[PDB]
Amino acid sequence: CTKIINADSEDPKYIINVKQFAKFVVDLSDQVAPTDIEEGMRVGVDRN
Amino acid sequence: GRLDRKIHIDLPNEQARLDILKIHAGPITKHGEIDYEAIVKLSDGFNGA
Amino acid sequence: KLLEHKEIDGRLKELREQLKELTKQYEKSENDLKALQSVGQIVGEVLKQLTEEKFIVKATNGPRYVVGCRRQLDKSKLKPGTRVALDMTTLTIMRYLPREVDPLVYNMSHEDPGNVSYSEIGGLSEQIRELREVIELPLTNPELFQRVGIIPPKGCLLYGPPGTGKTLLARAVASQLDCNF
Amino acid sequence: TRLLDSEIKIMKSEVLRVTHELQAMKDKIKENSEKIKVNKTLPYLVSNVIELLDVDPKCAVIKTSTRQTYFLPVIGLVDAEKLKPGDLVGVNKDSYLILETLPTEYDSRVKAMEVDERPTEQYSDIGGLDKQIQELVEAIVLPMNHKEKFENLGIQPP
Ligand SMILES: Nc1ncnc2c1ncn2[C@@H]1O[C@H](COP(=O)(O)OP(=O)(O)OP(=O)(O)O)[C@@H](O)[C@H]1O
Ligand SMILES: [Mg+2]
Repeated sequence: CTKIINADSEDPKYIINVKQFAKFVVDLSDQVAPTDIEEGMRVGVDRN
Repeated sequence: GRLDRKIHIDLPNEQARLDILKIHAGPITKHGEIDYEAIVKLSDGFNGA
Repeated sequence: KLLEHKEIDGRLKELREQLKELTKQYEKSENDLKALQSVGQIVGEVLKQLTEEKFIVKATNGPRYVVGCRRQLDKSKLKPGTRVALDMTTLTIMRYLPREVDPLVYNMSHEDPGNVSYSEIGGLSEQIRELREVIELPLTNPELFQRVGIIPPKGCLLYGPPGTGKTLLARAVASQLDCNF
Repeated sequence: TRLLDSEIKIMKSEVLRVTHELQAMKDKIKENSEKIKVNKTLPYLVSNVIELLDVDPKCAVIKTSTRQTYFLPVIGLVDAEKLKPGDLVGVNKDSYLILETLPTEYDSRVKAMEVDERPTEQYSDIGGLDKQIQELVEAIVLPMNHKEKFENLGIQPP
């Protein structure tokens, strides 16, 4: 579980922050719509 | 040996007040006659601000 | 008359104009592919050398290692305390670097778009002289105090009621003096 | 001498060869672009730039978000003219090279305090505060829409 911090337009390219590891740039999965991805709320994240 | 000099910057005097007024009231587009003496007398304990 | 090649010559000229951009693109692709065949190196600090080929170095973090060095590198510059770069898979000395400068100190070094001079500040023509007696004259003509037999002071502080012109005086001094600040 | 067809044939052959070379170069460029786009694996590592150090025979010194200091003999895919000490950059996870530059980030608490839904209250529903309203509006709203009335006189707003 991680926390998104912000986003950018025309491509998801979401910035993900975690408490102990580093922060990354990521995208969604296939089955999730980009509507309910509002910033500043906890999200699930793969291990790889 | 650490802070050798202590410098005091007190409130302005009448001459200092007149100097600051002449510095700051210059650029404004004034008109007519101006008398700084009354302004200096009235403003007591003021600052540059 | 002799324009039998003129059309073909113009076609060749247009093709050469296109080939100019095609060669710029080939060069750009070459730089892109060449750049992506390098790796970074860890940064650490040397402590001492055990023998001719063995040093002991400390990374920025904790762990300390006993490592070797490159053969062509000079060994006369590796005094204790210097900063070195090590390989990330074998941890061998590769290069020495100059001292670090913090980004905070770099930002602090130069930030002053103001250009306030001594004409915009008035009423305290004596304290300004008292302050300039400390930081200006000794830094340029230092043999006078040595002749008299004293040492000039180091620091000073300014105090008073709020809004009497302290930060303004500091800005004027910083903006009207040619020295590191 | 008289006119000869040799010039026309030579020019036509040169034009055809140059066009074919341009097509081949375009194909090679497409292949190289495909290879470059293959190396852009999406997961980056956000990091901070410490120094754009200059060396002689530009090299970067960076500080990754995982508390590791790295030295890069080459910058990467981003030009060194648009980098300052303290910039935020995305770095390849393994090769550790700069891949793109990111906008400056702000704290979530700071971002959450900006208004989104404007209130619907008007000036008409406040009674007995005319002087206060006039004194407040001439110091906040006025210096925004009527700045030309100020520098024409030489007076700074409150
Ligand atoms: N002698 C002076 N001449 C002209 N302006 C002055 C003078 N003293 C103060 N001021 C005015 O003071 C304003 C800001 O003052 P300044 O920032 O120096 O405050 P201060 O005395 O350091 O107080 P504090 O830091 O405690 O708030 C300037 O914009 C300037 O107009
Ligand atoms: Mg101040």
